[PDB]
Amino acid sequence: SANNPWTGFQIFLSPYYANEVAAAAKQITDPTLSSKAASVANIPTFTWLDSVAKIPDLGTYLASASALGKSTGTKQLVQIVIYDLPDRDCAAKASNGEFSIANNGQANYENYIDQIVAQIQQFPDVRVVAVIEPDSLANLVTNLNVQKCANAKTTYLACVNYALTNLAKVGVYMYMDAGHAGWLGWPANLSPAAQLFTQVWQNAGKSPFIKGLATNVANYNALQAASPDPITQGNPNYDEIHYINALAPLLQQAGWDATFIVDQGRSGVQNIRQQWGDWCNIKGAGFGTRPTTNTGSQFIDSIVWVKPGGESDGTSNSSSPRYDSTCSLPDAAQPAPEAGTWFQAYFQTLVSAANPPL
Repeated sequence: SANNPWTGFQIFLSPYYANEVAAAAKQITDPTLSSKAASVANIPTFTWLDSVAKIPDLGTYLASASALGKSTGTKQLVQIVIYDLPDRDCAAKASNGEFSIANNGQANYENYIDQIVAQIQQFPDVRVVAVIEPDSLANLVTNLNVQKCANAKTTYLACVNYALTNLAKVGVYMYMDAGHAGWLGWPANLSPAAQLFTQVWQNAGKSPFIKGLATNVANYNALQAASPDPITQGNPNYDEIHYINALAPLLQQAGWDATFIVDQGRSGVQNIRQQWGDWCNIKGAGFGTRPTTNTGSQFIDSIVWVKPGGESDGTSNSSSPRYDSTCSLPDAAQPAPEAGTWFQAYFQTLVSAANPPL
């Protein structure tokens, strides 16, 4: 579209990932690989606001970005993920996240949004791009048979609506999570998905700040694959470009000329999964195409790195209360530490297998 949120802005680089990366690179013994690993701290990633405890980090990043822009003659852009729904990840094995529907979850979530808005309101010279709630609305397309998802449906919709409505008031550019080609890109899921996303967009007032959708977040699909990965058999939309090319016109017809961002942070290596739904710490993943607005598609504003490669997707320890058996599958790297915590061996392979090379 005319207004690509990234054009003319410098992306604030996460100091946490830079340090996570910095601490990781000092442990890599081969000096050539260690220096490549260190350079990952210069690659922009999204900051996950996965709990209220992360909100003060958001405030510091906004203030730091504001000062850095003045120091360098640039306009700065901070990239965040809104990821704290009550009864989060309703179709996953085991619960996670600080809020529950049964304990004031929606109200607690709206206070979480209010705290985020109150930070963003203080720093109007910094642009913010937010991915809205990975692993949420897509469950309301295909997983309404999962009782936790059926019981969460009204809460997910109300909470996402509150986030969109209130972040728009402070000018945040938003992309709702929309799964990936192997989730919502199946031709038969496209229209139900479009109908859901359009209803959500309508309920939040069709704000121009609701730019569109984010795909492949925390996943591994190609943006454009020369040959279909065998996991995709049966789905003509075998990569993210096919999915997006199919979904976008349905949104346009509703009056929403939606644009997209696509995670490629762990997409450098294709054909590494037994089944398409295997999502946890997939072994042999490599860093993929670096973030860029040179996307090759009318519909795609940016290739992005949303999930920060090197942070675990979940523990492989079946004794943890947070254990999801997906993280013990044959194509999952093991042993793996708790979600969001650093998985050093996985990071080193992401570096070694990066494609394009680092």
